[PDB]
Amino acid sequence: SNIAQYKVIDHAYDVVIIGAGGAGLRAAMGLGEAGFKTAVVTKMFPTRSHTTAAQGGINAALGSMNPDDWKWHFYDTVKGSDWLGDQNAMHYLTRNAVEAVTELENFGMPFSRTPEGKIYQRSFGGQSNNYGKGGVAKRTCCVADRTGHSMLHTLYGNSLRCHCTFFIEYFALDLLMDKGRCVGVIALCLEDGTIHRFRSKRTIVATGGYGRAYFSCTTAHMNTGDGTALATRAGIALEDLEFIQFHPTGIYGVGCLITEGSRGEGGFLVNSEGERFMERYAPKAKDLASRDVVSRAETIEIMEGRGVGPEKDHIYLQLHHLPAEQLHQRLPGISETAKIFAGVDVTKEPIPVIPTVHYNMGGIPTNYKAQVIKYTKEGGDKIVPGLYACGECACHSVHGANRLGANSLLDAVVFGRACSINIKEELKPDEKIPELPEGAGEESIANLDAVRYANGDVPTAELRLTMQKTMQKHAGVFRRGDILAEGVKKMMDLFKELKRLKTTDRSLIWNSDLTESLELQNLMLNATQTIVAAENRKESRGAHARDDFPKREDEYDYSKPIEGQTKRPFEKHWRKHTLTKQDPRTGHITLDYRPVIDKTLDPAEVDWIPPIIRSY
Amino acid sequence: TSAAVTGAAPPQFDPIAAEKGFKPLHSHGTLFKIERYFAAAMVPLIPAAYFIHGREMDLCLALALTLHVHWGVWGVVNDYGRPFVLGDTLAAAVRVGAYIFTACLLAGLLYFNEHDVGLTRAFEMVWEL
Amino acid sequence: KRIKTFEIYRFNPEEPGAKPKLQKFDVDLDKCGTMVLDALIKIKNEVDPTLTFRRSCREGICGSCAMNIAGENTLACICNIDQNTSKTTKIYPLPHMFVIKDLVPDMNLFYAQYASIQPWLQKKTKINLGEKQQYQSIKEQEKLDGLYECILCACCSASCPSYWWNADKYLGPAVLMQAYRWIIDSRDDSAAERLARMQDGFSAFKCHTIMNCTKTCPKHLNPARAIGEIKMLLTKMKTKPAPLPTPANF
Amino acid sequence: EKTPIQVWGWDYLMRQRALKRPIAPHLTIYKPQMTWMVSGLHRVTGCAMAGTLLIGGVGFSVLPLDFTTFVEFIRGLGIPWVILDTFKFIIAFPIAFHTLNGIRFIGFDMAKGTDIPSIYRGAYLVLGLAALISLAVVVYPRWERHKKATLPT
Ligand SMILES: Cc1cc2nc3c(=O)[nH]c(=O)nc-3n(C[C@H](O)[C@H](O)[C@H](O)COP(=O)(O)OP(=O)(O)OC[C@H]3O[C@@H](n4cnc5c(N)ncnc54)[C@H](O)[C@@H]3O)c2cc1C
Ligand code: HEM
Ligand SMILES: COC1=C(OC)C(=O)C(CC=C(C)C)=C(C)C1=O
Ligand code: SF4
Ligand code: F3S
Ligand code: FES
Repeated sequence: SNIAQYKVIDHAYDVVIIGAGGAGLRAAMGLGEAGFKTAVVTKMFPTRSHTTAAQGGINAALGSMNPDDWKWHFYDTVKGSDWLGDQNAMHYLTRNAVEAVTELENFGMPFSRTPEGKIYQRSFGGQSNNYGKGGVAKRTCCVADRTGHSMLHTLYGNSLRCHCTFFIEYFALDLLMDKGRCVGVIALCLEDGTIHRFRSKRTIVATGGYGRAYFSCTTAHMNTGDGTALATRAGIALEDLEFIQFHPTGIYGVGCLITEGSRGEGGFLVNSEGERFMERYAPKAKDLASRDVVSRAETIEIMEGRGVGPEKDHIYLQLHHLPAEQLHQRLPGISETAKIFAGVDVTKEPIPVIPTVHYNMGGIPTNYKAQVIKYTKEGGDKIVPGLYACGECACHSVHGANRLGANSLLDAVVFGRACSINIKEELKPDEKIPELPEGAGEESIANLDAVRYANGDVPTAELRLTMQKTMQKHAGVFRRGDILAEGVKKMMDLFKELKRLKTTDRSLIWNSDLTESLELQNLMLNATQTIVAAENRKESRGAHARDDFPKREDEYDYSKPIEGQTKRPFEKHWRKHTLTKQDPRTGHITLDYRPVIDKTLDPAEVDWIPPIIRSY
Repeated sequence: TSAAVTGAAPPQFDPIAAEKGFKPLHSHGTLFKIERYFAAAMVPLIPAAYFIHGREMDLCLALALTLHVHWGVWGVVNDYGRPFVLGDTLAAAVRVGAYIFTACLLAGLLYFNEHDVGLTRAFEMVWEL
Repeated sequence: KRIKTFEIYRFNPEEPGAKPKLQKFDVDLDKCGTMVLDALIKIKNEVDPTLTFRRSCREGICGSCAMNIAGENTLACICNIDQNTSKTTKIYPLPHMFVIKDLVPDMNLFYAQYASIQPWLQKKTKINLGEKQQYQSIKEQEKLDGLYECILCACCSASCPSYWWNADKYLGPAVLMQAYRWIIDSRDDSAAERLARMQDGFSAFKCHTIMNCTKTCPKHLNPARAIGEIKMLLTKMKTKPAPLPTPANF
Repeated sequence: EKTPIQVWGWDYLMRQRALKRPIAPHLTIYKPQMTWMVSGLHRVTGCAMAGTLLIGGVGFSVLPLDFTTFVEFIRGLGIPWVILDTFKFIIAFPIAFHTLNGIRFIGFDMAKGTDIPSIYRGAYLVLGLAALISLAVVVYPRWERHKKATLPT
């Protein structure tokens, strides 16, 4: 607090949700209508959240288009996760998917419909019937080309009837910790420069992803990883951050998502020599393979000179063979985006595309009840009292090493809701709102002030741009031990340059220079932890593909028959969660590794799925 | 430092609270319907008064323009003469002034019909120039 | 070099006796993306980090970057720079909004008014939440096209002079169309009560068919029509049809 | 008697006046377009006529002057016929316009022709018919007066 003066305002809520995308708003609803005094803190108006950009759909085995079983969806999720996913959590996800989505419709979400008047469903990458044996599933429930927008506007409007109290354009700075427990959140109010401390029994982190740590992504400028930075700063280790989804078809020059629904509706990829090359890379599932696989194929075609256009450095998504009636009813959003950003009529021409950073299966680790955890070799999983987390900022981990399309809006709602279910069940009127420690939040303001007045010789925008470029180069689709190790050098230096930071706008009111400089502090933590974990992982699993360790390394070799082998010990196989523990001041990162949870919630309801060679 | 003061919820319209103590403002729209039908009715009236002239038209123009301009000026008053810009008493005053306008408009029209050439003839004479 | 010039409204509340200003910025059009938002980000990042504005998406879906560009209310993120370098392009905040700073306007009456319409599904006979899908035909849900797409950016409401004069009493085009959106939804039972909330002479009836809302809407939607439709409904010249009946199998 | 949202709306305005925040410019910066210009024109004309009937009906009532002396006065000025027929065209246009455009607006009130090409077509139609009908109703008696002045019998 040392140079300037700061007006600190204190609040007292039962629970405090950081974020108002799908996940955050859903928690807010359940808690609101369960009588709790609920504060929603969000750094933008909730409709602006990234959930709103979501296009393709939300998964649930409704069986609107053909028969379906939630178990076939559970299967597909697990195989998608390349056996890094936690099966308790993937179970809870898919068990609940039909209730969660129907709730949405019942809330008023205007799903596209079938002639029978049921929710329309399209096909999407990585999904099947009959536990992998059957054909391409139709589980992906849509509102055309803008499923996320509907879902978010519905969840926002419905939040308006459950007496939550919104603190909008409030930038979260730190969790308020008190001897291992979270007692609330401290934030800056953009409108009037005030600093706000919220005292709360519970705190939910629902801040979204850190896609903006890369040079090119489909994410919003607001995807800065503040939430996972909040946890770092609170002394919590993050999980599986090296697992970064490259969605296959972002727009080439610009980064804008084109939905996997394009392919689900019958679109396909094409290379310079006119080939639907995904027949070679995935004979069964073709252009609807898992996202990690499909982006790789694409990336190889470039490297091997089948890339398309002037620089032969991207490829073509072809829809023009599909009828305009279908292109209009099923993909209006992208039809227009295609025109605006690439000058493309999708009924006549194909869209230039290239894999692009898009999701973060990584995040704050939690049990299946969405409660944040710490982990030691000797004590196991210890919950962090008071603290839940959900959505993309979380790692439950329902996605493991590759997230399956339309499982995210899903996960956000299901575990958003889980958060409120799990708190009504356990938090009881007995327990009263915790008092704040003396000095609580003082370190956060000090950082703010220090950044606000930052003297140095590197402006916040330059340092960011070089972070984003370093990262694009070293931690991309295909990684390698050296390139990674050089990458980590350049990244821990950029972390060093952080002390030579320049800001300029010295105001407290709507100072976005300041917040974007906090966002770079927040992004760097994420980025450094992402790359060191990536550098250390000498295997290939899901999105994370090592050229110099091209094999997936499980406790067995699941290509051979199981019986007859001896189980490899924990320290030589990589079927295990990465944990990054970072000192915010120094930047020093250390690693531990936490075992995957293979058992389901209930064997009598569903059997777990032992690992196998992953192929589409 | 964090030696601070207890804060309050920001200003937020709770629309379920609002639904406890509100009975719908009696409707408008009935009045909006007649406003507009009336304007439609005035469509033939204007071509008629190009052809047929005299004292009995002068009365129909007079009633129909008065009553139409009444509603017309009530709208413009409620746009540019607002409490926020004028203060509350001055705004009620220009509101009242809209009633003065209608009443004086009629009295002036009636007078002109009744002690001068009247509307239709008045037009003829400027046109004859 | 092709150097383009922008006149950008400034306002810094924290400076005392502070008044709004225009500020001119030159931008090398080949060092910069093709959209106005790119120029704003360039300028912030290189020339002037005190330059302040909202944004989030990059694809015209969030609605954060709404502002006035070359006189029209639009989205900076999908609004092409006019490369005629001789002309300067003016950039003001959304019209007739109170401003916090630079291009960032106070948006809370707009939001408040959004809450005013109860934008959520209301069912007169209460239904168990997860249990089943409500029936709705294609042609019924197709009534929601042109409507559910609204990104709540406020370009239309800040173009409507009626709204300019009576924001406190006239709900405006953005909110009215979302009022209409929950009115013509077959699954919604409370049609008449939604109308009852805006019966008076100001809420919907202050729309003077100026038609700026439909002209300026960056998602090519048509609030003016939804307002007419409310006017027809509200004067009893039409009624909402009834839900098409749910087949007994379903 | 206001709705709850209108009460809240009013407290917002005071809150914003109390915060001494500027109002983002509007009229003076918004691009003129054939949408609001014509609403402009419809309101100007509607008022300019309402006003004329007040200044006239009360003017000639309250004053000693009568309308007949006022007509002779201006004839006594010896104005060219063209400028007189222009003053006449100018009196006609607001009646033709506001009348025509007023049915267009009642269309709009009934959710008719609200799409952009329609909006823009009906604008020209209304604007152009008015210019037509006014020029018709002024040039017609003057052409058929110059006939009477030289028409054989
Ligand atoms: C273009 C695109 C399309 C997608 N399409 C799909 C799809 O079709 N199907 C699917 O399943 N998934 C999709 N995804 C993934 C999915 O949409 C997201 O992962 C999901 O919406 C995340 O929701 P969330 O609530 O966790 O966070 P978000 O929706 O990102 O919102 C995060 C919230 O946290 C708040 N916040 C962040 N930092 C702070 C801070 N410091 N202080 C206060 N508040 C803060 C933000 O203001 C915001 O409200 C898509 C992603 C993208 C980019
Ligand atoms: C002859 C046919 C006419 C029709 C069909 C007609 C129709 C209408 C309509 C529909 C409106 C409402 C428009 C709005 O709300 O902005 C209106 C407004 C108005 N009319 Fe007329 N009108 C006619 C003639 C006249 C005449 C002769 C006058 C003469 C004074 C007049 C004065 C007005 C005024 C002052 C308004 C209010 C304008 C506003 O609020 O912007 N009208 N008219
Ligand atoms: C009739 O519609 C219009 C207004 O009222 C709603 C205006 O106030 C304005 C601007 C303000 C004045 C005082 C003409 C214009 C331009 C307009 O077209
Ligand atoms: S209607 Fe068009 S303009 Fe008005 S809000 Fe919705 S999107 Fe923005
Ligand atoms: S601009 Fe305004 S007055 Fe009517 S149709 Fe559009 S709302
Ligand atoms: S950045 Fe969201 S619409 Fe412009």
